[PDB]
Amino acid sequence: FSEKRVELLKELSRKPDIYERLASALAPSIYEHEDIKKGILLQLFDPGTSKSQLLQYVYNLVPRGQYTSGKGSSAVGLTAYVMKDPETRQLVLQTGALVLSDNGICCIDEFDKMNESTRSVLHEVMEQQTLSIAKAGIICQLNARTSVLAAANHTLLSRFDLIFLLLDPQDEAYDRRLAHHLVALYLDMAVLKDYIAYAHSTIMPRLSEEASQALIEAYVDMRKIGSSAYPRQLESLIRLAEAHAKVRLSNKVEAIDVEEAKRLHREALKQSAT
Amino acid sequence: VRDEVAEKCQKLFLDFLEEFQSSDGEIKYLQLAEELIRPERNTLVVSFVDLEQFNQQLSTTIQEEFYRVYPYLCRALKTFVKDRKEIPLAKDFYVAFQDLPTRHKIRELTSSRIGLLTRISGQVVRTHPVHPELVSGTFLCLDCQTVIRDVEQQFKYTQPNICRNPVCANRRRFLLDTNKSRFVDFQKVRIQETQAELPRGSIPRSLEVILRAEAVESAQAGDKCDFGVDGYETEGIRGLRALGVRDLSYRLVFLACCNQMTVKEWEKVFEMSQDKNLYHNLCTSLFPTIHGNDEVKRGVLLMLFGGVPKTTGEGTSLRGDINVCIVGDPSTAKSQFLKHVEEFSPRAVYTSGKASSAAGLTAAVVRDEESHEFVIEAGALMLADNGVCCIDEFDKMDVRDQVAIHEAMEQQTISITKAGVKATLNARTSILAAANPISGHYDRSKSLKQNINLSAPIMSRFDLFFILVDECNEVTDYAIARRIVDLHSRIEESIDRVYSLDDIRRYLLFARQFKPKISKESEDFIVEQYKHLRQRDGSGVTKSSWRI
Amino acid sequence: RCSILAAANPAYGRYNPRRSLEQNIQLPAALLSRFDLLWLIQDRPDRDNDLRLAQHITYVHQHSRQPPSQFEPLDMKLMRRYIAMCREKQPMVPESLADYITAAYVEMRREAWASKDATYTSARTLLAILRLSTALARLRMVDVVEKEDVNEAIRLMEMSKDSL
Repeated sequence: FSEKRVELLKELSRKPDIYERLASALAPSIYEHEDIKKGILLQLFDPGTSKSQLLQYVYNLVPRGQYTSGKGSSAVGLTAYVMKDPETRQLVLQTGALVLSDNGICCIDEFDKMNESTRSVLHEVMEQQTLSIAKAGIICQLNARTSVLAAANHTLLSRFDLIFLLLDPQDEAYDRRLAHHLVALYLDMAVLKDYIAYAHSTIMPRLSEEASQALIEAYVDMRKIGSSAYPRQLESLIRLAEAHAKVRLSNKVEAIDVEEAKRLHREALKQSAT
Repeated sequence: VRDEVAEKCQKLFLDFLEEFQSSDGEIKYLQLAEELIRPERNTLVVSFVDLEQFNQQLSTTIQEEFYRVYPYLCRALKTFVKDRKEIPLAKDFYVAFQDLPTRHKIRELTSSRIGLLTRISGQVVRTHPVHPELVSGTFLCLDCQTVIRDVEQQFKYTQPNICRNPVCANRRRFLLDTNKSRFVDFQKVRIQETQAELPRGSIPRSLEVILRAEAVESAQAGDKCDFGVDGYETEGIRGLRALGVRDLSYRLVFLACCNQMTVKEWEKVFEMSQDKNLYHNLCTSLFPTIHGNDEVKRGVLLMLFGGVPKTTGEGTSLRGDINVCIVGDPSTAKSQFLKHVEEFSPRAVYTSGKASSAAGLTAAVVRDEESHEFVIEAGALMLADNGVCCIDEFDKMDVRDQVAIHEAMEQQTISITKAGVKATLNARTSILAAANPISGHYDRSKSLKQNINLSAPIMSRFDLFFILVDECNEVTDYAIARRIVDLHSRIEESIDRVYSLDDIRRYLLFARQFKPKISKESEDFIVEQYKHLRQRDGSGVTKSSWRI
Repeated sequence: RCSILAAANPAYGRYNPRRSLEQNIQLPAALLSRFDLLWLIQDRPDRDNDLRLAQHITYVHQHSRQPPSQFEPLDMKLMRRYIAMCREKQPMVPESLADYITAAYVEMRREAWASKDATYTSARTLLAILRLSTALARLRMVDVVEKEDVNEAIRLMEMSKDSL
């Protein structure tokens, strides 16, 4: 068991094509445009186009979670779900899914489908970095150290963490591979069982010195707009950087595989000007 | 054997009404009587050191039998007059002891600990109106039996089951013992545990505390006080009712009532206070993420300092709060991170802006036999007492927020009135707010109307104003991000903490009874100079807000 | 694990030819999009077809020759039993047949999208195609050469295609 897992990591050293193999083997049921897969990877450690099914992977892997949607789930489903016990005739301070969603991955569908009157509760959480409790007698905050991933279309556009646009490449050959993929398909268990738990037990990333100046290179190119560093995405960027530390077991992060995330935001950003 | 202890406690308290200290005689007793009767304030205290030296077991007897000493101390204590003349004049009152030196956490106050006492500590939530609800009495007809001097006591109804008259429901009756009854009051107050003493995820449990009329509004609501056989019938007669058991038995039932040490503290704190220019040290340490804008950071830093003059010459209410207006971002990549800096301050309560349940402003009757969804609490400011107020989403002042905020600003209280409730409070704390424009400061060529994007009645009362013009200066923006990443480099660069900086605030606490009596000569010199300040404003300086 | 059959009433009026979807019907199309098959019948004024019904409506319970194609009357119970023995055979679909159909799908996608009309398809079509072979390929017990199924599978889509 102990010696067997060790031989697994050393075996990849001989193979020179491990750079693409590790990404391709994990979550193969995800469609093309694998920039989402990288985003899923960061989170891991025509609506419903492989998107509703995407929620299955997280829900299957971590059983602790809940599904919610707009116009179909009321405000009681996340919080303020106070109700009486009919057998004992006494009030209960029920909570909801968001409250128990701390230390986990949050699954919310149809994020933009919420009305303008509602959606109030998340707006504070995304801007207060915590989940506050609004009850009868008790006002407090539960830590909400998690991330939000979705896709959608008064100066409050800043609330969203990530915005993506899906374009049609007008390529049928992309569809062909998935069609064959279902028929064609019809060691991994050990990775899911012990590797995930054991690494999370004591392994704790540390911020090295070499990655400090790397963030500086981001806003330098950005100085051309209006003629940056005031956007808080820089702070968000280093947050995600902890993912690169898990890969290749390197505690330092370089510009490679980090500048690529900038283009993902640039594509969605550029279409907003004309 | 309750009788002997019930007599001896009364004896050892009554003979104690004369002190050996404070001269001798009835002078102190006369002063206590004057303070009790003439203003009807009903405030008395007993020194526990003398109590213990006399009979330390006395504090233990009361501690283990408050439930037994309440009813006898209710009546026999009336004998302070030592004359039959004054006993009919006074109808009823209550006094007690104060400054109890042993306390326990509220959450741990288990039912296994009934009979103790603790400090009334926390914030009032879900206030309740005063009622003289049922206490003791009888329902039986006088023609069948006379009123007994031992019945009910608790909220339950009559225990005796003699003269089975009211068992049938086909009879209306209203004979109420209104002439001879002990109807006064009992009120539920949902006191919440102190958050500071509580950890992050707490969800406090609010006890069932009952406060007497004398306890009604005796302090500022929402705050801690910090200064043969017949009929051939055999045994087995059934007929018990279960309707009166699920209500009170399921809740907690108790009653509530409202030197080298200083020198050692004075030595360490006062000497270190002599360090000059500590505020300069704060700017780098307390504001790690500011570049330039030395005047902007200064106003906030000074805003931390307190000191509000009260009304001692019986004049008008001076306003002492601080309302600061900051010009900043065009509301894009909000500098609102500065709010997070405010979080680094103890002995304060952190407002979560305005997006909340908002239990106030839609208050309604709270007696729906178990509870009400809405509670009687304008926490929008009340919760922010004795701390800092932070309002986010300030663009949410369309209708409901506008009315509330001005009234709070104007009177420093909230007069909630729903035809059943009407009261005023004292919310002495700063209000920290910042509003962002649509896209920036451009009134040079564009009309100010509809441009500044604020509301007049709120912006007008703001104490301070600023002018912040942002320019695309690459010279300073280049090194802006260098300091930002420095926050994560604690290993090689950290400011060593030698002493706590919070001691300064506790200095202002003693300042309340002390009088500063600032000299008038220093004061007016600025005032005379201030005339030049207002005159130069009208000579053609750049305009930002016509308030001056 | 059952099969859900849905019948939808038209919302306070008949389908509007002038108005396309997403405007004439208030319910979001995405909710209806999840459905694999959608069917609507427009009652066109085809007088010739309408002639048949009046004669056809009489025949039921008018005579004993209900299966007009000289089918022996039989016992009504036995008709169900004939179906059961067919299900017990458990034939096998051809796997190689998938690749040939795949080549056909390439053309089908392009023409469907390029129309940009109200009717449109997506990857959900892929489920339908494989599902089509479920009943079609079991019926033919040949196990030597399979060719006709490709056109038979298509012909089922053609009626579904442009159904409006």
